[PDB]
Amino acid sequence: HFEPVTMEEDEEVLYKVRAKLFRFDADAKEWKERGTGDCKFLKNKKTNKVRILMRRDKTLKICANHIIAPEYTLKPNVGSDRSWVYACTADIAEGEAEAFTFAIRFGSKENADKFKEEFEKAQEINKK
Amino acid sequence: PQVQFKLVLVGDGGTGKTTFVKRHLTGEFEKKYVATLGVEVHPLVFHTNRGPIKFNVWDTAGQEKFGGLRDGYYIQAQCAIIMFDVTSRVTYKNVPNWHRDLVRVCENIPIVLCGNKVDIKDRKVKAKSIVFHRKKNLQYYDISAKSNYNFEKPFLWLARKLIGDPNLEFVAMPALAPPEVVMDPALAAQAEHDLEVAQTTALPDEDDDL
Amino acid sequence: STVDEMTKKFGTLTIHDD
Amino acid sequence: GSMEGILDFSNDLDIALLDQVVSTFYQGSGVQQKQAQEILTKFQDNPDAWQKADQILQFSTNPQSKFIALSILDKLITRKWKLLPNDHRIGIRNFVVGMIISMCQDDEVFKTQKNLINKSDLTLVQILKQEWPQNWPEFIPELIGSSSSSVNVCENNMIVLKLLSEEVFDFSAEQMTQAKALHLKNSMSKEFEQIFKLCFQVLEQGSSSSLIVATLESLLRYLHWIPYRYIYETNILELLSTKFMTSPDTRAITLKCLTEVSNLKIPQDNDLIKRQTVLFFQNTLQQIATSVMPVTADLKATYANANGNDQSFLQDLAMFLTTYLARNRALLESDESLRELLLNAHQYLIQLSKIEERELFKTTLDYWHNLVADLFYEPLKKHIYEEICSQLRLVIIENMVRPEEIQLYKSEREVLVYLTHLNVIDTEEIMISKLARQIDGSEWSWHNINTLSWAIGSISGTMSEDTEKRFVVTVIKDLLGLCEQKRGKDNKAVVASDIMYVVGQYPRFLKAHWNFLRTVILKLFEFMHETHEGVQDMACDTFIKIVQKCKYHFVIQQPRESEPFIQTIIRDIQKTTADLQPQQVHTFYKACGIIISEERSVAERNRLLSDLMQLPNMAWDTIVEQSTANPTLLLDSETVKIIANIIKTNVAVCTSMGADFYPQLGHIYYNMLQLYRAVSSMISAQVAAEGLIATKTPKVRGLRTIKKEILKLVETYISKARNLDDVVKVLVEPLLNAVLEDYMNNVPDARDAEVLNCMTTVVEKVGHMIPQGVILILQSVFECTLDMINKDFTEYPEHRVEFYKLLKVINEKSFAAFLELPPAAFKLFVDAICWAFKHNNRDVEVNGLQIALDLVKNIERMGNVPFANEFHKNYFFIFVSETFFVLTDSDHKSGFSKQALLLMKLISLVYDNKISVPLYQEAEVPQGTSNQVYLSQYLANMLSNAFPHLTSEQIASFLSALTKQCKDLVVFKGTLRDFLVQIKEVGGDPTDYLFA
Ligand SMILES: Nc1nc2c(ncn2[C@@H]2O[C@H](COP(=O)(O)OP(=O)(O)OP(=O)(O)O)[C@@H](O)[C@H]2O)c(=O)[nH]1
Ligand SMILES: [Cl-]
Ligand SMILES: [Mg+2]
Ligand code: NA
Repeated sequence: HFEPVTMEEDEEVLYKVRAKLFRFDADAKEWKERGTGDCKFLKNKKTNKVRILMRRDKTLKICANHIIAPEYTLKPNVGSDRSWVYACTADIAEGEAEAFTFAIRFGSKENADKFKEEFEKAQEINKK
Repeated sequence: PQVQFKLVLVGDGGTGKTTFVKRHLTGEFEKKYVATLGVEVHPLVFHTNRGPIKFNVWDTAGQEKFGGLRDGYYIQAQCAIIMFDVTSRVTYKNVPNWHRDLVRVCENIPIVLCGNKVDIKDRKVKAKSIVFHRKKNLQYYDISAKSNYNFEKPFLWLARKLIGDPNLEFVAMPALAPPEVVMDPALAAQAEHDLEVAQTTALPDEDDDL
Repeated sequence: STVDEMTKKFGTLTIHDD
Repeated sequence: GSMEGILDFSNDLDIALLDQVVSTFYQGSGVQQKQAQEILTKFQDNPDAWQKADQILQFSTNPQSKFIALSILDKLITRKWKLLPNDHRIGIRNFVVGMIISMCQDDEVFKTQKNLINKSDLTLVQILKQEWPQNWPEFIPELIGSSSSSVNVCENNMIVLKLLSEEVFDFSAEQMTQAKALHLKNSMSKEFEQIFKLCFQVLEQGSSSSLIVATLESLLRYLHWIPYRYIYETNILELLSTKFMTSPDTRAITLKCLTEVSNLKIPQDNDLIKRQTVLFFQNTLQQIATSVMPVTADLKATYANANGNDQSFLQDLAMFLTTYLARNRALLESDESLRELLLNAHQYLIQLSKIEERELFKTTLDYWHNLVADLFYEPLKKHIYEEICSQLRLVIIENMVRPEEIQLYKSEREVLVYLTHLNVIDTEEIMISKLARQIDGSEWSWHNINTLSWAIGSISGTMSEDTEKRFVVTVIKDLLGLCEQKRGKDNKAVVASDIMYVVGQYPRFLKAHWNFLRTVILKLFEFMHETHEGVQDMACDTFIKIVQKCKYHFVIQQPRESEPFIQTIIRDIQKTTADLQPQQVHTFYKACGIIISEERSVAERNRLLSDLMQLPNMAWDTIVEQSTANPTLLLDSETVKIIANIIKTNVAVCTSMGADFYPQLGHIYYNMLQLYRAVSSMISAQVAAEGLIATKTPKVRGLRTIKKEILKLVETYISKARNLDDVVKVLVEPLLNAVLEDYMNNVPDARDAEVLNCMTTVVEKVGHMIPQGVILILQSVFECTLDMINKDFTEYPEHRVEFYKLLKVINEKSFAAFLELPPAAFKLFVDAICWAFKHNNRDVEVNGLQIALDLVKNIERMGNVPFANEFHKNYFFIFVSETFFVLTDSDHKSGFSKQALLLMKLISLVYDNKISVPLYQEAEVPQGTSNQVYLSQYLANMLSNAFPHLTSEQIASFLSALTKQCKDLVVFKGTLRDFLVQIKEVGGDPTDYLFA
């Protein structure tokens, strides 16, 4: 005999799409980028609750972390055929729970429409 | 955290110092040039495999008339970034001057030289012209605060030198499970107001790939 | 013939397994 | 709170209030820190604050508050010093000198407050710049003497001398006048003998390393300017190359001194100096081998471990070796006793070249270029370096970079081409065996196969054709074999791409072997159907790449083929491009356009052109007929996409065919301009109905894309057009009618800047033939665009840039259009040019100044006529003063050269008496007076009001110099730079302007 010398483990990935997220600044009336990276829909294996988790490329810092609530409604944006905008009542990307008016843009209109389908799929799962 | 390092960020006015820092703080891209007056300090945390590392970023003024305390800002700095603009020959010509004033106060610190705005097609300061870093032992990166080309590299390099581990990597910060907040009608009035205004303000840069 | 035999092999280059 | 009390100067300054405000800044945070920041700023920028600095140096215990006090002193010394009474000057000198001596004698303070000592020393050097040696001849003797007493004062005197050398020789060019620089340089030069004795003495006899390091830091700076004799005719080379290379505290700095010694100005015909230059190199390499690491050490591993200052040291070593060897390697190549030294030093560079560090690699790569170039051309030199070059082949190949990193790749290719020529057999062998280690799987990875492919492709055209044939065949066979072996779509895609990459890099081989070329191209067509990421782009990029180089083999009829292969491509074009995205299709069509331009029979080229354009011409015709019968169809976004893509396919083919595109342009031209109008209507309609926000909507952007691609197609054709008569008679009038009025009559946010761009090209190519057309262009875009861009520097950036390009080309090619403007609009033209000067944006600034310069030249060329006389009466002094304003305001430094040239031209016009009328209104000055005399008075008056701190003597001297020197541009520029220094201070010497 010779002797020898992130908090996502519990979740299933339903949808994985590449996107850019914006937050609306009400005060100075304009849109501001919050991050660009993989947007992910994560179903918890314990609670069967689906969330959006989005991380920025390279630094991997969280720019979105909230439940896909059944109350939310994806509305279009006047300047885009590949974006949805919606009110979120509690996001914890920055740490402290806070409300936002988000927008989320994609590579194509087909990606955006698929996102909307998956977003509504996930909403139905969260009704239980 | 309490593992914290002071970083001075210097270079000519309009090179993109403040834009670069804001990108790292909030993720936004500021299109407007609003000149920094003297200095703004911004705490900036990265999550690494050797625990979190905080930079106290002293974003200084590049315009002569808004210089403020000038080299006063460099005292007890433990690292720095010198910034220029590859679309502007004069911002690279002034790099030796920013370095001179920086090292006279900070004799032995890691320093990164950054050529910003490499997204712009008509590049004026060519790659082969950029050699000032060699005899002064500065790390050099082409960067773009707009496209995020190499935007993490200056902070990753300084992190490695300050902690004294060349295998240090940025890693994914812990994603806590988000809350289950029920909305009340007392805050739905302002959410509905903000939402109607948000939909009718066009998102910026719609020709971009994302 | 060496160029011709290479050309023939080139013709059957693919990305698919089966 | 109570922090703002220190802004009250009616009271005595509370030092404890200062130190807490200073502490709140350097150790506090948030709202607290930000508030202290604005108070220290307002305290410092108070012009009285320097008087309260001697107080702080004595009474305060915070080094930061003292630092800030010296910064306030520094500002007074550089800017207001000569305005003080003589006693305040001496008083300040004394308590700066006294503070330095007292800080050096206190060992506690000398160790722990290094920032505050170095700042005091810098503040001393600023006094010397004002006061030495003319009012302080004993500074250098008194400095040398005081260095005997205390070893700490000796060390600090070396820091003072270092900084003095830096300020006089390294940073004086921008910051002081030419005359003051020369005075200070001569002064340092006069007393350097005495400075060098002290320096050499300390290096010989000293044992304190902190003293030795500081002395070597000063030596590094002296080496920039001192004569070579101080290095060669003393013992100092031995000391540097042996004694100081052994100890690690001194090593770092000594190595940098020897790097600069290697660059000293040296006589090249003295044998004793050649031996001394050999010796210090021999000694330096010897210390490295015995005290740091041997030749065999793995420097890649050491550098990556990053212990202490190893990375900086290895950087400095590379800089030393490359610098010395570039200049001196010839000295080591003849003597056989120096052969081991030569190859050892190069073997260290080989090991340094393996370090994973991009910028270091560039530095070593510049040296390898210099060497292998010399081995390619210089006789009997390559045999010496055969073992060095063989190792270098492997280093370059293993670190080869993609063609996308353009500068690095170009440098690597050049070096590798030279090394391939030097020994083709060795290069071939290394590449074949590297390929074998991908096949056996011991070095296999996506990155590793990619890098090898980029290297194998880089040496195309260096081998003989026969050797190349054998080599390519072997590489392709092996790579084809590699693909068959590998399992999975990811792996096979990576190898197929590399196969395709190498093939595209070897066009000579493709040209000689038609059967193979055909098979490759047919394979690329199969790959245009693959959905796997990146494959379709690869296939399209490779296709156009091959075509650019082998086009002639697509256009002729090859033996054993029924027709030229271009015909065969055009037949299956629908089936071939069916699965491509739109811009992939456009590249495909562009590639076909390259081929078709090779056919020199007009009838056949034109036939191929219409055959190629069959699909987009059929889709076009069914949309013209549809959408002209009912404009309703253009709101259908799907129809808008189809139309844009037709125009884009036309742009892409026009881009490769140029003048040959004309017949195809003719098929669509009139209907396309009608479409431009129908689309224009849609856009104005949606803006009225929905608001300015409509310009952001997908439907309006889609329509604007149609307009822009149409403008882009026309610009592209016209830019490359050979038959200008057809351009004028057929294309131009319909274009101006279609676009100009629509531009003028749209709201600002709906005006396409592409209109201006397109017109710039039209005026460039045929402006000389359409004078009434240029007039119509000005009228339609000039005033309405100027008003978009004359409220700030930020808004409408594209329009702003294209606007000044348009005026530039009009001013060159059709200046008569500016003559026909009514005086009110000509005044706006002048306003618009001066407005361009004030931009920071380089594209606008450079054209502003160039237009001004060309306008002045255009008026000179008119001679002695009423328009030239009236232009000078109205606008000469406007141009002189607006040019002066941007020269002197410190926010347009990027435009100095052009400003100086414009200013020189304006001044020269008066000096040569080329302005015939007087520049003054009658009876403002005496009646006989020359423009010369009145130019001097206007300028003297202008500068006295603009810079009231200048004396009349200063202003008059500057102007005599400037006007006398208006023939020699480089001297003129010097005089301007002297003025820019003197306006930053009070009491500048007027004699300074006699320098030249
Ligand atoms: N194209 C491009 N523009 C950039 C980039 N980074 C910054 N900018 C622009 O440059 C301008 C100046 O940016 P700032 O960060 O305000 O300049 P600064 O260096 O802080 O200047 P001072 O505060 O005066 O020293 C802004 O208009 C930015 O939009 C970049 O990476 N690419
Ligand atoms: Cl001494
Ligand atoms: Mg700023
Ligand atoms: Na290549």
